[PDB]
Amino acid sequence: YNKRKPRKFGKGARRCIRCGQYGPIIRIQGLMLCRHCFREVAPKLGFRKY
Amino acid sequence: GKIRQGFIKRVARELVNKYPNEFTTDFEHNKKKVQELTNVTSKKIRNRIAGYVTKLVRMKMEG
Amino acid sequence: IQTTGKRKTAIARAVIREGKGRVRINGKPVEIIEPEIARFTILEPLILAGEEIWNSVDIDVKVEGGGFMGQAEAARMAIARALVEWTGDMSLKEKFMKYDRTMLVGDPRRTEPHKPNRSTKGPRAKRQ
Amino acid sequence: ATVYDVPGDLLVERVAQRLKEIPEIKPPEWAPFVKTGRHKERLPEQEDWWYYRVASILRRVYLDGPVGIERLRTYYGGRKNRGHAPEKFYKAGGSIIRKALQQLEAAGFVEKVPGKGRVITPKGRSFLDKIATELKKELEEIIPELKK
Amino acid sequence: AIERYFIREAVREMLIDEFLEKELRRAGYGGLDIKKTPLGTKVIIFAANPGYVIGRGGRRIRELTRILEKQFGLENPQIEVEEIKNPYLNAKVQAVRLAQALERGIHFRRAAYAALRAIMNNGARGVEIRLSGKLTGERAKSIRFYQGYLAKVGNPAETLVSKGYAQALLKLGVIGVKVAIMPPGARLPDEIEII
Amino acid sequence: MQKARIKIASTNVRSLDEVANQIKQIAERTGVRMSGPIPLPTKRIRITTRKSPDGEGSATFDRWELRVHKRLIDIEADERAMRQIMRIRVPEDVTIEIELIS
RNA sequence: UUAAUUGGAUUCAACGCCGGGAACCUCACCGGGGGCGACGGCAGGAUGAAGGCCAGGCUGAAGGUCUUGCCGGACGCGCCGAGAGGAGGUGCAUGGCCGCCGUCAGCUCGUACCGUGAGGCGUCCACUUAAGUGUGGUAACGAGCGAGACCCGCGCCCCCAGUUGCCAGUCCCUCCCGCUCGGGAGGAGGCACUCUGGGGGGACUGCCGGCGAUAAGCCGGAGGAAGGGGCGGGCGACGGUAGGUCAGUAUGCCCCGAAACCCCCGGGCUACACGCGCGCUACAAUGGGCGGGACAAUGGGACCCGACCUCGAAAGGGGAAGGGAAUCCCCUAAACCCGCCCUCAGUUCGGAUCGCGGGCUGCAACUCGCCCGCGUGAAGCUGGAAUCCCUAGUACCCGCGUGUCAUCAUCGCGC
Repeated sequence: YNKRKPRKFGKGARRCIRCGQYGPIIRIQGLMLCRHCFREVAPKLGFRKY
Repeated sequence: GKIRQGFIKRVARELVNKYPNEFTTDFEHNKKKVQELTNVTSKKIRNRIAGYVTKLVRMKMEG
Repeated sequence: IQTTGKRKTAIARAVIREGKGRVRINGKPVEIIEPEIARFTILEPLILAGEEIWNSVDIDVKVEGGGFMGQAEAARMAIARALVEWTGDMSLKEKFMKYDRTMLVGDPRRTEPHKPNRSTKGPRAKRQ
Repeated sequence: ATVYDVPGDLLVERVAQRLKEIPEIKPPEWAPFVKTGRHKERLPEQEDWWYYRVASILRRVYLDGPVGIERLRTYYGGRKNRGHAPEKFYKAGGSIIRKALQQLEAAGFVEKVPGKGRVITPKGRSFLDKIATELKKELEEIIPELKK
Repeated sequence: AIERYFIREAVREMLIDEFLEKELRRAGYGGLDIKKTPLGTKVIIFAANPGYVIGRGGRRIRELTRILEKQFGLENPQIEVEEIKNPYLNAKVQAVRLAQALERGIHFRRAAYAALRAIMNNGARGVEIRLSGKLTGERAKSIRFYQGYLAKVGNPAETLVSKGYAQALLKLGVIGVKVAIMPPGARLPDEIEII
Repeated sequence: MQKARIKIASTNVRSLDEVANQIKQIAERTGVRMSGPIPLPTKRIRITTRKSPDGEGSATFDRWELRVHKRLIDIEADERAMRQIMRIRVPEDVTIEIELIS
């Protein structure tokens, strides 16, 4: 009874890799990161500002 | 604001001091000579320094 | 002889050879292009070139990108460059220069990127 | 002279009136009771609207060569009003041009290249360039400059 | 999809970095590098004390060697540990060191000034240290100690100045530590040498 | 005749140039026709995200970018020539994919 | 108003904001149901399960609950210490981040000197600058951060590179017509041109004239593709705002322990006489409509794009090549015009609104989705006080791509 039901779709389906929040997750080519989480790791990923 | 930066004004004077004979009123000649006598990577800075040392050479002989 | 013309995004490739006078845009006759204002922009340079040069050479221009006004302007650009190269005369060069400086220089104008604060409406538009 | 040497609208009109003759082209029983596209709001005005479509379609085959149904649907599509919401572009319906193209295939002017669409037979090319030559000959007298 | 692959590898990489920094906090962890061969993934870890990373009889590293293969699905993680050639030139190492020092109850001014002086004595060109939070009272303050030449904006600041952020935990709360270092080997855009 | 096609993709420009130069220098040493490296379009991944972690204040946006470059090298069929390319030291950030077209 | 419409945000700097999409999930509200509470001590244990299990009743239902009796073959009821978890509170407890002062010209410092000292100078004055930008004087001499420099793209040339692109030219072949001159289509054929992208050059008050102490600098002119920070971006300092956020992570203090822990169903977060904020569509003649034509770019594409074929009027159903991307797909545009029809009227515009049928996503759209065909289809006929944005490919107008996305846009970012 304690198992969450399997949601392939909806906000519940996707959770941030880092912080686990169910809110804004960027999925452009497979990030799965919370929008807050993106800013602190983008430089590590190789992202540069221009 | 057209004002030449302080640092190019500074760097121009020691070229004229050290090798006054190696610079003329020709902009391209001075451009090559400051290109080789320095280690400037920025072409824009090279051109700025050339355009000011040209005026320095001009002022040397006008008085 | 080959010539090139760029306007905004439209790019027109022009080829000029000895011929009766047939001028084609994308392989289409000049006199039939529906937008009449664009027809006039395309017809502008060889008007001042003269009917002799018109009827001494054949021209094919193929244009891609941009819109119909941009395409017509690119063809107008390429026609003038082709004419001044074919004839190799500075008199008509100065004639076009006097009529329009962009005739042989061209417009390097480009669209600025849109910026935030209601970006959809333009670089500078903002909310109320 | 080819189709390229005449205006699109005049050649389309001429092809439509000529193709009115051929019995292969006949409106289906559902044609008068269906509008040409989802984007369109009011039904087609003229009862000739079928033939102009066919005359249009063949012309596209004269130019775009191997073309499928969806590409024509995108071409014949248009802008549609979404009420208070802003307008948006939509593709045209498929059945109308499908019936027109299948009648054309029955008429023998066009053929099918599987996996690539339908193209124009030599007979259709001769028909179209004949019409274009007549139209250009007329416009040469009206407009001398086309003799060039 | 090559695009889906490259940043997926980067995702794995800085996830490993985050987890390892969480684990190797006492080890003075410096940084990481990943190189693939058919033989496996080879991980190269720079730390201020590879002796601690090895731990005791390899008991530490072996455990880690499991997790990389387990949590992140890394095929044959071959771990190597090395020492940074100058920890005083790495902003992150000094930041973690200072945060740990503050966690030991040292007065912030003394520890910060000793660290800054040591970094300068290691050949640094510019050192800035900012401590923010509860330092000498309930009300939080921000205090900055800077020394030397240190560009702080423009591309040269981004391309040359090394930044390190850390947090120090204490009974009253958390102190945020930021450190910026200007390695001497770099040259400014306007630095022209005559000949 | 058989042709070997090498796709070299990397974010770092200089590493890509180094690997291409290495292949080129191998080419004429092996004396085999090697079509010059054609630089295909560079793909630009762009991501725009709000700066503000919360919702208060002005709305500001940050646009982060990756430029991934790609060059194509076509070489001819000589087993000695295509033997000398697994021995190349390849940097981590550069990915090479080699296929064989008839 | 509601059992509940979870909370934050208050002018500049809250109100298409956090919410960057609420049918479940999001979730923090409300109602109901169910399971626990690590690890120690007290007691028990195994004599057998703590957990599931038929047939039922309750239970929306769920061996959840109990009647019944099994397993299960292994240690876990209850009380205490203490938990785990907390989207529970406190952004005047904090870190980090972000907005605004402000891409504003500022902020400082070593020494000297002045005042008993708080402090003053440098950092001031005339001119100039976008600028603590620079020129001369100056009780100050020098330096740092900031500005600038720097980096990205666009603008023109050259070099290289070609299976991107080519009736460039090209020997040749096939087909269509031809007014027999010729033209077009496809192959064959080449790297020309474009594009493609690595390197370099091009613009520097560079020169002429003038103004300005002749300096700094300013103005006009020419050359030039390009002028004076070339154009557009990124880079926001010391500090302040106890500005917002501990409601994404971190984390102080307090509290919650069969709950403020965890799991399941439903409703709700949509409810409205109302005011306010930002947008959408119009308030028709440059109007409305049928036919036709030429026209782009950015990005995205494997539970995907899906060409192409077939059926259906459409919404869509089936099959389906090829594509993990310069090569296949989204892909084609809209605004534009021409030919013709209706012909200044709340009407043709205007469609809110409501009924029927059909299609689509999810297990589920009545609360609370979209799309399609038909029917109805109103208010709306130019808006007082007041205030908003913008200065060149910019504003307006036009559509498109994309983020969130199974479906949801009138939203944001970008073309």
